[PDB]
Amino acid sequence: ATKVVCVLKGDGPVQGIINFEQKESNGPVKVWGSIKGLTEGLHGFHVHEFGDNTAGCTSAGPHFNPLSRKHGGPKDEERHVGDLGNVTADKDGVADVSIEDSVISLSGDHCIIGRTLVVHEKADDLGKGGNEESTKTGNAGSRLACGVIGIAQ
Amino acid sequence: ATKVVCVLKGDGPVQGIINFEQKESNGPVKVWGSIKGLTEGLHGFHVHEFGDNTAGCTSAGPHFNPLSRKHGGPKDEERHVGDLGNVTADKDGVADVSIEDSVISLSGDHCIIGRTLVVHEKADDLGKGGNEESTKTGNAGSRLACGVIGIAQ
Ligand SMILES: O=C(NCc1ccc(Cl)cc1)c1ccccc1[SeH]
Ligand SMILES: O=C(NCc1ccc(Cl)cc1)c1ccccc1[SeH]
Ligand SMILES: [Zn+2]
Ligand SMILES: [Zn+2]
Repeated sequence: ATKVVCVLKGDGPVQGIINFEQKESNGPVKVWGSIKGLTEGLHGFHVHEFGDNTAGCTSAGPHFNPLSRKHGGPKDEERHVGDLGNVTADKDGVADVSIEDSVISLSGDHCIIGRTLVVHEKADDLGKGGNEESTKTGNAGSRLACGVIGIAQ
Repeated sequence: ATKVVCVLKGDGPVQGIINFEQKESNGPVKVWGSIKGLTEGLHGFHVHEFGDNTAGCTSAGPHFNPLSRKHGGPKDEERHVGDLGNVTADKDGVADVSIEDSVISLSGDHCIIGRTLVVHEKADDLGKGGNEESTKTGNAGSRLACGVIGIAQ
């Protein structure tokens, strides 16, 4: 098995740890962990292109998009590889993340190792917002917290 | 080139940005950048095994050691892959890092992408300290700052 981890930090109170695990080599990736300090409700959750935090979360660049597609929800055929949809924060500002995705990978063509995971300000509209922004970023707003995706023990 | 970057943060005032660049695929890696907030003098500078910051720099694990050797200076044949020797901080607590290494790589089996770079409290004795600690950590002391090594533009 391949295990990967990411610690999310940012300028505000948002922080969390997200684990990634992939049992079979080309098979699904379990993404789980906890984020705290979020406003109640949906928050966009994406792998961006660059493991670059030199200028905060901004320098992470756009959603990881090796196949040059438009932005979607994780379940869409038309999506960015990094398009992991939303996470939900409870009334206490805690999101108990648990996702399974078959498009991201921890080995081979769509490896997300050394890239950035970002949790965004607002809901990801999953590309159904009917503006240009929707098909790029899902209108998820600013980057509350991020981290480089690294090899874990 | 293949370009990689790492933002070092920790508990104290130590922080910096380190760039890694590798022009040829099996060729030398240029490591450069700046770290500030250091005490004047030598500081141990290593790639540790895990891109894991879940418990601060501690969770990064030992020096990256895929060939199971004892700790050395970068110039030694007997070294950890992650053994990059020392960086020097000037009277202002700034280290202008500039290193070239042919053992680390940004592509190939023992890639350092998604691992951790750490700058340590004291000098790395390059394994010549005559105790057990010397042949493991070079006696470089605590981890002042670290970051996950991520893909840059
Ligand atoms: O394959 C990679 N590095 C080897 C490795 C992966 C995971 C683990 Cl747990 C240990 C070792 C790698 C490097 C860079 C980008 C994507 C990938 Se996928
Ligand atoms: O090169 C690798 N995997 C894909 C990749 C290439 C280049 C870059 Cl910049 C990022 C990711 C790779 C495979 C195996 C072990 C270590 C490594 Se590093
Ligand atoms: Zn997207
Ligand atoms: Zn070492």
